Amino acid sequence: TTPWTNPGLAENFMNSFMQGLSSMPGFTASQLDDMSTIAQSMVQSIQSLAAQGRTSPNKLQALNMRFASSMAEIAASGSLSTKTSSIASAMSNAFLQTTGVVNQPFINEITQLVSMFAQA
Ligand SMILES: [Br-]
Ligand SMILES: [Br-]
Repeated sequence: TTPWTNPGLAENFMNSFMQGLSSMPGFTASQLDDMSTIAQSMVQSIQSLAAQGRTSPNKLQALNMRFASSMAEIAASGSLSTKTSSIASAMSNAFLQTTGVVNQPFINEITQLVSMFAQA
């Protein structure tokens, strides 16, 4: 479904995503640090919603939009496409490490949203 549905998977997935991304092209070392902050913010938002018994698919979706727009600010600052494709690759690898099943629609949606927010 979405790695955000379970607060524990959310954190494991995000950690693997950031671990993977650190070896990929497109981002400077300082941009990777900014991505990490964005990634922590997202995990924390998911976890806080869940802890308070306030989560819902629609709140999780809006957080995903905020997450992509935040990434896009960095991705838009190698090129946008090198960064976007690296995000997709690190996410794919993170799925394999965590769920063992790649959620390609999620990956594609993220790349789509990051590209969309960037061109604004
Ligand atoms: Br890794
Ligand atoms: Br409870």
